[PDB]
Amino acid sequence: QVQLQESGGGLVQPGGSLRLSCAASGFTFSNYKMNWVRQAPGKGLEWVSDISQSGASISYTGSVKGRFTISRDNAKNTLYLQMNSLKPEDTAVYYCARCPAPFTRDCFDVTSTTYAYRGQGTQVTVSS
Amino acid sequence: HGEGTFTSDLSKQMEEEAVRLFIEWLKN
Amino acid sequence: QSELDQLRQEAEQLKNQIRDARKACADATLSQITNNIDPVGRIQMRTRRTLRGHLAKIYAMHWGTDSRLLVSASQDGKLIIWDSYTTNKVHAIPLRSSWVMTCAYAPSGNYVACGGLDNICSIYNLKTREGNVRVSRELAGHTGYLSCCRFLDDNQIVTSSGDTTCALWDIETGQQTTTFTGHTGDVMSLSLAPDTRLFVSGACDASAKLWDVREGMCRQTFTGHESDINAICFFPNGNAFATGSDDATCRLFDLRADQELMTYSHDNIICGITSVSFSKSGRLLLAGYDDFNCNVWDALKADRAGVLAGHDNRVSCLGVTDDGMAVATGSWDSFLKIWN
Amino acid sequence: TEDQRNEEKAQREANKKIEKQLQKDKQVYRATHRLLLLGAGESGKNTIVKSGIFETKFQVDKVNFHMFDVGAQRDERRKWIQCFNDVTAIIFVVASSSYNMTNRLQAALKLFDSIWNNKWLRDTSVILFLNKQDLLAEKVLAGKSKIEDYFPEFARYTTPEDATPEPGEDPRVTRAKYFIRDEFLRISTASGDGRHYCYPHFTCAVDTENIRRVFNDCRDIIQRMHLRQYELL
Amino acid sequence: TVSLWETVQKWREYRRQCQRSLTEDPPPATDLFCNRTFDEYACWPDGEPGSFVNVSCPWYLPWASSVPQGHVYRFCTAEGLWLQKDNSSLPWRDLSECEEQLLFLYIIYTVGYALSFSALVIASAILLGFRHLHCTRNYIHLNLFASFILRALSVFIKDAALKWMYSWDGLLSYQDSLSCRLVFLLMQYCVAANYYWLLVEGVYLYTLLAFSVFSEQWIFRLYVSIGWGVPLLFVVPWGIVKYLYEDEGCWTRNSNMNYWLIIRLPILFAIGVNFLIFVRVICIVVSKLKANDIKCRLAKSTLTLIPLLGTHEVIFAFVMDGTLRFIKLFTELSFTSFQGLMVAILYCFVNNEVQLEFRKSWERWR
Amino acid sequence: NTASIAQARKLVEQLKMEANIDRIKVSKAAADLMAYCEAHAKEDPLLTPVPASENPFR
Repeated sequence: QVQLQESGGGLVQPGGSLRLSCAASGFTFSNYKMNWVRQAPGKGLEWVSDISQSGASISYTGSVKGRFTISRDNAKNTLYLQMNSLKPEDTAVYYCARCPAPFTRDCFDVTSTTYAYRGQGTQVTVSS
Repeated sequence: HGEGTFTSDLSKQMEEEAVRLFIEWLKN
Repeated sequence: QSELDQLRQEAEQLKNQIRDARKACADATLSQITNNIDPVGRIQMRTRRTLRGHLAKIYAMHWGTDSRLLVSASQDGKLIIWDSYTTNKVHAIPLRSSWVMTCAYAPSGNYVACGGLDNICSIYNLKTREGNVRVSRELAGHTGYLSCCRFLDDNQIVTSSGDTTCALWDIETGQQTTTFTGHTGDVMSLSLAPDTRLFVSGACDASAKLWDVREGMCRQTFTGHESDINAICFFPNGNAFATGSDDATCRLFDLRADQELMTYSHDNIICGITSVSFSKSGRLLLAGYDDFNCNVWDALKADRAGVLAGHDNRVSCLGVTDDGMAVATGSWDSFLKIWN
Repeated sequence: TEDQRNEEKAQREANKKIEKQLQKDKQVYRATHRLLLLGAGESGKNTIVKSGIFETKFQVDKVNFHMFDVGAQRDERRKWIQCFNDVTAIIFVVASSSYNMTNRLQAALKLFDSIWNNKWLRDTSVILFLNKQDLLAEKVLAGKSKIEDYFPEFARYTTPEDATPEPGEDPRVTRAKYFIRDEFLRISTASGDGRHYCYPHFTCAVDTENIRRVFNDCRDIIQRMHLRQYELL
Repeated sequence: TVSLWETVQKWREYRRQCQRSLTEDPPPATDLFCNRTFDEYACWPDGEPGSFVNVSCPWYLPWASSVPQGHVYRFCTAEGLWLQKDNSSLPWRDLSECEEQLLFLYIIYTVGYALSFSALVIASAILLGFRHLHCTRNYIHLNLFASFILRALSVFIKDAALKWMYSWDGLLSYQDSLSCRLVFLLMQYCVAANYYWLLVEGVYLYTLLAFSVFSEQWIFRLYVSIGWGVPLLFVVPWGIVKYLYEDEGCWTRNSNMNYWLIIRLPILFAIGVNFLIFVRVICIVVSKLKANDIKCRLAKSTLTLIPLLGTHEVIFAFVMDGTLRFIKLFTELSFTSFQGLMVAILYCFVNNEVQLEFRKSWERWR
Repeated sequence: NTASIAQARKLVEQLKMEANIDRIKVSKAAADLMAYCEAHAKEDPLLTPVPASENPFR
């Protein structure tokens, strides 16, 4: 069965960096899109980024463009992020949510209710 | 309506010739 | 906290234990025993009827009990009870909820039921005495659309809904008697064992559980698919079932060894599966695809043995008669074709 | 076959009495246009015209419509949305609300995008309004709600090439109504396959008359259908 | 306008006037004149004894109009016969007193109707056998295809039946028999119920855009009763008047132009009404392209519409009230011939529906 | 807590009452289907083509 488990988070002061990761097991990782999702503390889930199947169609969010970066590796079945400069506002939990179907262009994975195909997330904290 | 005109032309032209055809044989 | 950390770690020890037993029982695959059975060869079969009269797409059908009549419900809000041998409409029941997603036909040839996005499920008194077919009962209590119905006998339905639960009513009073929970995703289908004491169900999140009618329970829980599950049925012996997900693969699980036996993959297929059924003797496996085709898989050493291509839109349902002479296949262009 | 003659003569009336009613009910089904209604959030459920599907019916100059308000369901739309690939149009309502209780625009751009690029919804055409303009006009000149904080390219965005419809149209609102429009059309003009359109609008600044604005643009959707089958267009 | 019916009549009328004279006046016994022998050209009454006689030219031949005083000048001898010619008894024989393009128009007129007939057999069989194209829009196009293949066959008969009417007899008499008079009611009808199946295309296609459709069962039986049945009211009333009042010569001559204004005037109304519908539609096809070079798109549409609504005749002189008359048929009677191929290509082979239908249907049979 | 503790308690007991089951080798569940599917192979109208005379759809 599918298993998504993320690791790499921690604690950093403003102006620092942080590197995340992800892991896939139980399917062909080079068939689906991937995403990242965040949840503010006591708030609903919001969208962060994504990447296409082969690695040529990237997107971001209007609040993060220029600071983050997304990339993957097909031959080892892993997917990363890269944060460069963090405000006090970049504090939430981050998941690694796959897209429902193979060989597609479209996804429906933000929903606050239970949604399979989504990891457990890591915690990041920022403050002086 | 050309069909009403072209019918007349092939009618009248080949019809008046036969008047000569009727009379050219007449000497023969 | 510490307990949620340990509970998320306590489960892992149990799950890692379960795999060891499963991989301690496999000593040969089914595809190594049956390398000597004489291959079937190739079979051809061509349409023998074509039933016209619907206005919109078709989501359902159910062969009768004597393999003579059948039912079909469409999105224009209209149930119709055909006749297979001579193409005569024997009834035409108008509905009030235009969005109908399923139907079923009683084993005693007396009742018909259907429901859709409108949460309620209606049951129709067919062989009336007065002479007008109207609503007998109206079963409410779900929260979400309803996507499958079955009968056990008269006055007992088992139904599946879209809020991740099943139910078991009784027509005489209208209120439930049992409720099955344990699916974290929408539930799409179910089928009944050929002794009417179990029923397997398939749901999104790619799992297929095995319940028990006498008391709500979860004896087994099979897994191994890669995406959500669309259609399922039992082997005629009642000792295996086959299911089809949206990754272009069918599988043949097992209820005794409690694992997966063999898979049906072909390289040139990139489309999902919308319906699966067995043959009468359990040697073929009719699958319906979204490439507009309907392949025919030999079911003891996977490789095709024919195709049934006559449609222009997708195949939305198919079935096989009880004695077995025909295969009716509905489609999103409003035509049913009685193959043979 | 002394008796089966009677029965086969007996069923051939039960096949004609049914088939006579089933033809009188093929003209009515072809004279009504169905219209879905997707609403993101809490803006707009009966504003234009005033469990389960909640139908409503109206008519404009002797033409009748049906409208489906899909309520009391769970918010997982990837299974019951592919049932609605037959309607005429898909009305759509968005509004620039507060993010205090997350993101009322970026969660709508990713929903409109999913309806566009679906493998089964390749032949239906949206009609999207941009609700709550009397709220934005009282927030933009007040500063409470901003788009530069969420959208970067707004501060270095140009001026539109059109003109104000009403007296009392400051640069602040005009840059706001006309930036979102260009953010939806960046999607609507990138789909190579399929045959379908997209009809923006503005609303809530004036008294709603949307029983006309849907009639005037549900005629455009069918005219361009007949042209493309005669291949004339 | 000397015609066939009086051709043999003026033969019998002229001669019979002087076989009375032969009975009344036998050849003279003085033998100074010549013998009265009907040489089949003129009975030749007794003339002049050894000089020239002045006997008027035969009046039945109209060529006496150009010389009303013309006489058949012939000498006679006082031996009972004429002079000798070539060592034989022959009369005084000196009687002299009383276009490439039109042949070429025939070669194109009969190589287009032949190929506009084979196309509408292939195009009318593919359009039926596939059973996935029986939409009402394809019921209107089966009757249009059947109105051309009947039009071409209505002309192939005329010319061949004209050759047999000109194949020695006193009169071939096929223009006494009804076998001539009925074929040229079949012909006049067949081309009159072909401009009322191009107004049905202009009315169906125009009630699909501007007006809303009103029903189905009524519509398909208020079209077969307006394309096959309105001619019966402008051909049959014309057929009766050329037999009840005024009837001669297979009616290929129409002297009274009032009569040829009962089968022509009506055709003008069908040509007219189907001109406005072509402007109105193309006033719309340009409004969608504007709000969407695209001038090339606009051109690629106009050119397709002209062959089905058949508006080309109005662009050319519609009635044009003569070399100009010859010019009217060189292109117009060539544009009407190849119209079968133009319609068949643009709505049976370059259609997108069918071109997939051969793709699908071949994947499932070898 | 936040109600996820009770949902995390029912999952662990569901698996705990499932791991204690008895299974059988695959060779007993493969030669079972190989013997049932040729013991009555003669009653498959689709697999074994049927003469038209007894065929009801003719």
